[PDB]
Amino acid sequence: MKRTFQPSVLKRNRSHGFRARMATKNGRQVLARRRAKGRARLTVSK
Amino acid sequence: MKQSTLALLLLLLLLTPV
Amino acid sequence: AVQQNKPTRSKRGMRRSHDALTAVTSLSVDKTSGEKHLRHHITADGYYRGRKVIAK
Amino acid sequence: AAKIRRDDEVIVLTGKDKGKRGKVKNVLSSGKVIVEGINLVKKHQKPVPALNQPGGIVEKEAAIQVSNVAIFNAATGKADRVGFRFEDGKKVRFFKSNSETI
Amino acid sequence: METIAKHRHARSSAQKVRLVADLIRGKKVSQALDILTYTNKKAAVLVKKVLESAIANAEHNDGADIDDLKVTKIFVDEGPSMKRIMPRAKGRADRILKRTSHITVVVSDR
RNA sequence: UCUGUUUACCAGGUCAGGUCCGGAAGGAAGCAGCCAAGGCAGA
RNA sequence: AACCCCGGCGAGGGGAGUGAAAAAGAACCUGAAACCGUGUACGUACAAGCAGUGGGAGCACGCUGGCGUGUGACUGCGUA
RNA sequence: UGCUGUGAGGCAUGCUGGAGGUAUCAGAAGUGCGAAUGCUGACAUAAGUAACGAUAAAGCGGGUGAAAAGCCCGCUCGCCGGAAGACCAAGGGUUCCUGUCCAACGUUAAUCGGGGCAGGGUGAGUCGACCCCUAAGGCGAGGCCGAAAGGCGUAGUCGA
Ligand SMILES: [Mg+2]
Ligand SMILES: [Mg+2]
Ligand SMILES: [Mg+2]
Ligand SMILES: [Mg+2]
Ligand SMILES: [Mg+2]
Ligand SMILES: [Mg+2]
Ligand SMILES: [Mg+2]
Ligand SMILES: [Mg+2]
Ligand SMILES: [Mg+2]
Ligand SMILES: [Mg+2]
Ligand SMILES: [Mg+2]
Ligand SMILES: [Mg+2]
Ligand SMILES: [Mg+2]
Ligand SMILES: [Mg+2]
Ligand SMILES: [Mg+2]
Ligand SMILES: [Mg+2]
Ligand SMILES: [Mg+2]
Ligand SMILES: [Mg+2]
Ligand SMILES: [Mg+2]
Ligand SMILES: [Mg+2]
Ligand SMILES: [Mg+2]
Ligand SMILES: [Mg+2]
Ligand SMILES: [Mg+2]
Ligand SMILES: [Mg+2]
Ligand SMILES: [Mg+2]
Ligand SMILES: [Mg+2]
Ligand SMILES: [Mg+2]
Ligand SMILES: [Mg+2]
Ligand SMILES: [Mg+2]
Ligand SMILES: [Mg+2]
Ligand SMILES: [Mg+2]
Ligand SMILES: [Mg+2]
Ligand SMILES: [Mg+2]
Ligand SMILES: [Mg+2]
Ligand SMILES: [Mg+2]
Ligand SMILES: [Mg+2]
Ligand SMILES: [Mg+2]
Ligand SMILES: [Mg+2]
Ligand SMILES: [Mg+2]
Ligand SMILES: [Mg+2]
Ligand SMILES: [Mg+2]
Ligand SMILES: [Mg+2]
Ligand SMILES: [Mg+2]
Ligand SMILES: [Mg+2]
Ligand SMILES: [Mg+2]
Ligand SMILES: [Mg+2]
Ligand SMILES: [Mg+2]
Ligand SMILES: [Mg+2]
Ligand SMILES: [Mg+2]
Ligand SMILES: [Mg+2]
Ligand SMILES: [Mg+2]
Ligand SMILES: [Mg+2]
Ligand SMILES: [Mg+2]
Ligand SMILES: [Mg+2]
Ligand SMILES: [Mg+2]
Ligand SMILES: [Mg+2]
Ligand SMILES: [Mg+2]
Repeated sequence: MKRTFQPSVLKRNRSHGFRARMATKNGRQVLARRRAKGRARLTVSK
Repeated sequence: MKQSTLALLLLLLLLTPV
Repeated sequence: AVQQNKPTRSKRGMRRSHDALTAVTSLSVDKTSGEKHLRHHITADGYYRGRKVIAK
Repeated sequence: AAKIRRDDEVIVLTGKDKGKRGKVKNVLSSGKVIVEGINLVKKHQKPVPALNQPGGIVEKEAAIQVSNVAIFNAATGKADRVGFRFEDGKKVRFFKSNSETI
Repeated sequence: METIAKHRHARSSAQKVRLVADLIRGKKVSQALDILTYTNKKAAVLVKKVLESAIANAEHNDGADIDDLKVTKIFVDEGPSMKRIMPRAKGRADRILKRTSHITVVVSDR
């Protein structure tokens, strides 16, 4: 039936995109944790 | 004619480098 | 339903005792061409009982 | 500071060629050298039409560890070990036994 | 003199191939070749191939006359088996085994 | 006892082509094609 | 792993060759067990049960008429 | 495999293996496994059993080819037709088209493919995005507020 993931790009990027993280203290802490674990990509970007 | 050039040409030729 | 104990290779052998194929005994030899073939079936060349009934 | 070099005549200490003498073609980075008439291998070559390369078993020369070859003293007829001194202002090689320059 | 021909990692289970393998054991390779021709199985064509190869081996390498050959040892072993996945209902999944086998045929003039 | 038909090397003859020996003279093993022929089916 | 051979200009294999070794062949040191087989000996188609243990005939193979090895018909006891 | 010890064990030795092992007496322990619905991998079992995804449906001739019920060609048959057709947005990201290949993938074969490998392919003043303008909503110089982080909001500046 209608499942849980109905994808949208504009949605995806406003919610989790780079800039969206950088907006806030918490977000920059996420990006800190990721850079510390050494991910391939931090956020969802194209 | 055409088919003669086609056949013979890359026959002799193609035979040499391949 | 599903089995209670793992049946041994023994039983497994028994069950398969009947599963053997039967090799076809006779290969009929056609008169004209001489090739072997099945009873009542045409040859590889389309011969049957001495005719060539298929051209092929 | 490299002891064995191109075109030195050497003698082979170790392997199936032990005792044989020859001339160095080239050196490789891994500390391997390739010597004339030395360490022939029989290699199989799939014929290549682009290079007009026939097939067949080509005898080729396979690299030998440079620890295993000694610089051949022609004076003494013996294998030698090599050392370095400064003559003029230039860095030069010599034989340890007769202490003569190369 | 014994001669080998093998086919390794054939798709069929050992089990299925055994059925056919056990048809030709012991016959002289002519009669056996025909047994195989008119057997309707997949294994049949696999094993036919291997047997024919075996004949070629014997003659060309070891100089055996084809008439004399029998099939002395023919055995099918288990091969490396590959896992796959078939999805099943209500979400559970199934590790599938695609089986292979080693067909080994050995012929001899004696 | 005759007709068709087939039968790659491993029955036979001719043995093209090519190939071995020879400076040359020429031989030679023999693939292919042909002919018997191995047969058989029909008579 | 030249080259030859079977195969589909396959897969895979068999020779050949390299190598000390190719039961070192890239599905590659060593290669255990479960698990699956081919071959040989023995037993099994009137027989009831935690499958062994005690007794035990025969048969096969080794030995030098006896001693080992495999098998185990038949019976005592026997509910992991 | 043989021998030996009351026992965990030890010794010797045929094959395999192809470079490390270690007496004696001491020392230190990640020191001994069958259970934990134990943890990882491997292989069984049911079993060559159930199943092969809409009950719209196939048949023949020829082609290709090692091999054609399924591929291409032709011919009849049958199903959808307010769709099982045609065009977009979203979403995907090369799946498009050609040649070539058939191990794995495709619930069978596959010579075929949305599979593999190589090449090609997307041409805008006027179609969209960008851009101009704002909605809800967001961010927000100063400002008000708040232990700190921060919350609210003005001028603005974004947002189809
Ligand atoms: Mg129970
Ligand atoms: Mg059955
Ligand atoms: Mg689901
Ligand atoms: Mg190959
Ligand atoms: Mg050798
Ligand atoms: Mg292995
Ligand atoms: Mg080693
Ligand atoms: Mg190994
Ligand atoms: Mg093993
Ligand atoms: Mg084993
Ligand atoms: Mg009675
Ligand atoms: Mg009885
Ligand atoms: Mg009973
Ligand atoms: Mg006893
Ligand atoms: Mg005896
Ligand atoms: Mg005895
Ligand atoms: Mg005994
Ligand atoms: Mg008993
Ligand atoms: Mg008791
Ligand atoms: Mg009782
Ligand atoms: Mg060894
Ligand atoms: Mg050895
Ligand atoms: Mg030890
Ligand atoms: Mg101690
Ligand atoms: Mg422990
Ligand atoms: Mg354990
Ligand atoms: Mg316990
Ligand atoms: Mg369980
Ligand atoms: Mg593993
Ligand atoms: Mg299972
Ligand atoms: Mg099974
Ligand atoms: Mg059942
Ligand atoms: Mg049933
Ligand atoms: Mg079902
Ligand atoms: Mg069924
Ligand atoms: Mg279907
Ligand atoms: Mg057809
Ligand atoms: Mg057709
Ligand atoms: Mg169909
Ligand atoms: Mg059509
Ligand atoms: Mg309608
Ligand atoms: Mg949407
Ligand atoms: Mg798009
Ligand atoms: Mg792709
Ligand atoms: Mg396409
Ligand atoms: Mg294509
Ligand atoms: Mg398939
Ligand atoms: Mg099929
Ligand atoms: Mg196939
Ligand atoms: Mg594709
Ligand atoms: Mg416009
Ligand atoms: Mg506003
Ligand atoms: Mg401020
Ligand atoms: Mg605000
Ligand atoms: Mg704006
Ligand atoms: Mg925008
Ligand atoms: Mg718009």
